Amino acid sequence: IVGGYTCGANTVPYQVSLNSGYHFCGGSLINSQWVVSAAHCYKSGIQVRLGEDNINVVEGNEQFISASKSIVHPSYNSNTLNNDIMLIKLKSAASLNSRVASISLPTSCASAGTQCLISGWGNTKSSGTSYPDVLKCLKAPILSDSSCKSAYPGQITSNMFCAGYLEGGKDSCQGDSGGPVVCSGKLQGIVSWGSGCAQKNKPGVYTKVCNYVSWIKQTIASN
Ligand SMILES: N=C(N)c1ccc(/C=N/OCC(=O)O)cc1
Ligand SMILES: [Ca+2]
Repeated sequence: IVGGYTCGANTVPYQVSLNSGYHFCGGSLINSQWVVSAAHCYKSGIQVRLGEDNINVVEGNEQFISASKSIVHPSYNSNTLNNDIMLIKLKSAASLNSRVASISLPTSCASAGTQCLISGWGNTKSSGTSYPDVLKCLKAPILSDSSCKSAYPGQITSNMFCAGYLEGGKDSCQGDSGGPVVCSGKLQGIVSWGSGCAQKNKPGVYTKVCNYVSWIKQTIASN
């Protein structure tokens, strides 16, 4: 997260870190057994880490649970990033508390102009590289679909939305991938892609979760 703020320990209790020997993506806990992340975060041997603040220090509230299965969206296209969403099932249910909690799926899509909360342990520099220890957060508005398409001509599908600041300076970044965009208390987006981070006229592009609720519900009902 570039140009954001320190969230505060366990104030984003649905935020997870995906670990394969090292943190590589974020994710969102949607119930005691399932995490929503980006399909471009897929790999084998994922361990899901819940209740994290400092990802490099065991502070006492963590739950580390191995993934038993990963399900990439059947129409995920890794070239265009269309349908950039995947479900990860935990091999055992998380214990839900104040520091580890699920986030609701939306019943309707979010509105242009709505301020959402984007979070992660990704790069904090728009140029250069610096990774934070503690979870970072950013308040950013959903952009109009026409400004989104204008920013990325030929690349924005109905399964994507832009959020952020056209002036630059504030954005999600590498390492935030797969993490939550929460608007009005619902998981509305997943950190997906962008041209660099916090660049002028290049806002963040996010998977439009409201399009996938049926698939999510069907998939979790059968796996
Ligand atoms: N909002 C952005 N500008 C943005 C969003 C997501 C990414 C993700 N890159 O994937 C590689 C990785 O995470 O290691 C980059 C930039
Ligand atoms: Ca920790």
